[PDB]
Amino acid sequence: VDCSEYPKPACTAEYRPLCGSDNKTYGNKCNFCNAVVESNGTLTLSHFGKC
Amino acid sequence: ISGGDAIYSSTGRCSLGFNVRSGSTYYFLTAGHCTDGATTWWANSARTTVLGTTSGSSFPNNDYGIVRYTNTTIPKDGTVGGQDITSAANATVGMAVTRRGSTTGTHSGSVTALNATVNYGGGDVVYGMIRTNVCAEPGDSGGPLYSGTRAIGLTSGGSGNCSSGGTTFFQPVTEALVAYGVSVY
Repeated sequence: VDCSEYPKPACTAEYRPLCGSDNKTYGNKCNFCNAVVESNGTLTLSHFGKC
Repeated sequence: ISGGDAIYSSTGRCSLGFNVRSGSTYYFLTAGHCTDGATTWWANSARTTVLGTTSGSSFPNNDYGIVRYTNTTIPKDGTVGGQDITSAANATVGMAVTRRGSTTGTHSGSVTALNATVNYGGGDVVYGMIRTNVCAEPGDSGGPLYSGTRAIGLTSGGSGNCSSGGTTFFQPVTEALVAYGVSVY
């Protein structure tokens, strides 16, 4: 996963989860990448799937 | 299985929009971004109860897809959870609406605008969408937006979340009904 084209103003709402470095399961790549942007680059990907 | 219940494809989980039919053939509608690239659909994460196979998909530009049921025994209720749906209608600004989805359950709000353009990026732009102040989160895609016993739309996406509040856009269901020649029941 590459969050360069983010942020994005809207995300589709399918569930294909990713596990962030904050221990939270992000529901899809778009939701994960908007939160990486929101944290000003400090959140990273721990692994794929739920945390 | 009814509107708002979970559906799984080989790549992820969405929600069932509405059960619809043409003649004696039963189908279910959901979001096009869920049908794109999916062939078979199941009722559970274990993939042991088959529901059916994708018969049409339209995403981006619109956001709707239809799955033909191949499972003969599962009950195909014409409801949203237990609410009956008896007709389809066009959304209007100020309309009170409710969405049901497999991750967040049922949430209500109102339609705030019509004919909105939502750019999901990379060329995936959808047009003609219903804007609302109802929240939605991953997993809720394709679930129904209804108002009373009226079917109105299919969940597409948006921003925000149910804890803090959000904005979700929906594909008008009448467009899907007409593209496939099916009806709610």
